[PDB]
Amino acid sequence: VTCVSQMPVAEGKSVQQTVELLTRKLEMLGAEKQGTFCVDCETYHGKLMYVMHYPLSCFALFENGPCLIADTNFDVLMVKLKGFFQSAKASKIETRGTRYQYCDFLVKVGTVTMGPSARGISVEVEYGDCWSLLLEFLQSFLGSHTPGAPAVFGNAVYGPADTMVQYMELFNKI
Amino acid sequence: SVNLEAFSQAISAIQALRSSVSRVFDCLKDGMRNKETLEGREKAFIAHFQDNLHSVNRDLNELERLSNLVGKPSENHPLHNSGLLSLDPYSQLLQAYKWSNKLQYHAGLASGLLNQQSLKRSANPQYVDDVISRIDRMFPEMSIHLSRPNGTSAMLLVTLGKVLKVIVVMRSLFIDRTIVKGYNENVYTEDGKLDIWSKSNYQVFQKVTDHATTALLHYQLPQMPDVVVRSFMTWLRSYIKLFQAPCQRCGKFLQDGLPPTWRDFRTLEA
Amino acid sequence: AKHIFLRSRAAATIDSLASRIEDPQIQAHWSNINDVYESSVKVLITSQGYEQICK
Amino acid sequence: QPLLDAVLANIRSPVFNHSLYRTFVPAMTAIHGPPITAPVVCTRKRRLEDDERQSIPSVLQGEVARLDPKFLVNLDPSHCSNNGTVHLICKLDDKDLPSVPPLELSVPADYPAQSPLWIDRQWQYDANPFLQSVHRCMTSRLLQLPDKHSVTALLNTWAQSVHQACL
Repeated sequence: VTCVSQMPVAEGKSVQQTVELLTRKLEMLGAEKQGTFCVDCETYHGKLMYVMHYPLSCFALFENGPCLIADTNFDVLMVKLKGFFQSAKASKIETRGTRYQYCDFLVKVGTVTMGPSARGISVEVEYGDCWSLLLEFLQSFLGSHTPGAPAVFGNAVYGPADTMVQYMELFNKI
Repeated sequence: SVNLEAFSQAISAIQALRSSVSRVFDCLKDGMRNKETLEGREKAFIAHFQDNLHSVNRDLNELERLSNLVGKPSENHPLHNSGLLSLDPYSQLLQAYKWSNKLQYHAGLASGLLNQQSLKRSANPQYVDDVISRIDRMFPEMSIHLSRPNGTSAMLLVTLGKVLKVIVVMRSLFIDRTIVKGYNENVYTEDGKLDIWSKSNYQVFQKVTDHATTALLHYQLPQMPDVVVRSFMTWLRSYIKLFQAPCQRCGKFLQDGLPPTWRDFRTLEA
Repeated sequence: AKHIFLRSRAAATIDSLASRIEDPQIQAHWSNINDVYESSVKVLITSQGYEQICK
Repeated sequence: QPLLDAVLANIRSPVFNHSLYRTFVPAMTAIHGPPITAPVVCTRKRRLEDDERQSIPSVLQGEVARLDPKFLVNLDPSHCSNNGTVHLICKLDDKDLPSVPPLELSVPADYPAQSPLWIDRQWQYDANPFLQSVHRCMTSRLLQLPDKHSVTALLNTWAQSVHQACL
């Protein structure tokens, strides 16, 4: 299902140039423009906000994925706690970018938010672990990358928004 | 309890060892028949020496295996045969056992080889379906169900390790008009209003559906629908892994599978 | 569209037999449950006077 | 592991290896008692006489005999009695214009033999420009054939070029 994302291991040049080279390699492999999305990020001292595919959000410091609410359904509750859990610190960096799909797959790269930020990538699959099959895709796409590190021996499971831990880890690495 | 094969192997091994040492000793009774060029008989000598080493190694390997036999031999079953001659007419029992086994093996081999028939042509009940479903449902890890909301025709589905269930709606005896889906993408419980068909997927399992349709037009035996559906479900079960991909690497395409001969390989290549 | 297309297909299949009789004929078999949009048709070669030619 | 007996038997390499009889055949006669060693009627006759004495090498005629009926093979004045063993004349009979026949004189079965040599090349091929260009195309096609075979390859390529001659 929702495969775990991967940190931008490849970092040897300009982030813009890196994204350009990644898109060029994707086009050389052969794909189509599957639209563009965004990956929000706002922490509260913990709960990292975000929204993606569609009208639903997540924010959780450390919990078993309590998400079944949309953007407004959670924003209203957040604003209601103006003194209980209102910990809106400095705005966390958030990436975005387009999305492509070779076949039964999807790819999505990130960009910097303030400029000294990362350019991580995200990929998923259509099966339910299939961690071996998805690897060869990136192996043929780029060099040594995609460690994966899924939650093995658990069936969290299916990785619902579990990538947020690695996201916050990369965000703290600044 | 399949140690009988290893024990027969050990029997053959010791027989071959005896035969080899006898032949080696017999060949040493005379030298080169007519060499006229050299003493190359040393080659055959070293070959026999290595054959002896092979025999010793096989004996050792078989000693390593065949750990031990279980206590209380014969498991108290032939105690009647072990009984006195009063009740034993007992050997007749073993004779009939051997005869039955031999006849069974013979009939099986004959039926198997008779697959290539010579019949140039073939010319001059809502109770078997439930029985067949009950028989097939005794199999493990493959749960089935049926509701049949359309009518006399049969409507059923099967489940696997994942949620990649398969919707198979066919006639009374033979399987036809099937479709495949994956991970609740069909939701054919009360889809819209009831167990809907919708004949669709998200453009990935179309290949699997085509393969299953082709298989349905391939395992269509003239009679014996039970064997037909058994072959069908065995064919279906071969996709429980979808990980390996011989005759290629596991990166050729979306997926790799087409085992109509009980063996999968990279698709789009046959 | 589905209706007229099924009609044309049936017409073509039934006319194929008339257009070629000495040639191996064609048997026709349609499904027993045809959806609104989906449907299926079973067609075999069915060589004349033989049953072991179903290849 | 049992190496002493091996090297010790290997020491007795020279001609005086006969005592093996007295050392082994008593034990062999003790364990084995076989009267059937070679009692059946048998005698060694390696060779008496082996030569053709009747015809050409069998392989060539056997292979060319199975060719198409489009060709026709016969013999010229016998100037290849023993070694050449073949002097053939072929006339392509098909839906195409015929031409001058080849010589077809082969060598031993190694077959580095460009059997036809076009004895009448010059005049019979300068007679007309069409067949001249035909011959030129043939010759250009021949050199690409690695280790061509007069039996099959040469005649096949010749027929192919003659049928392509119509462009």
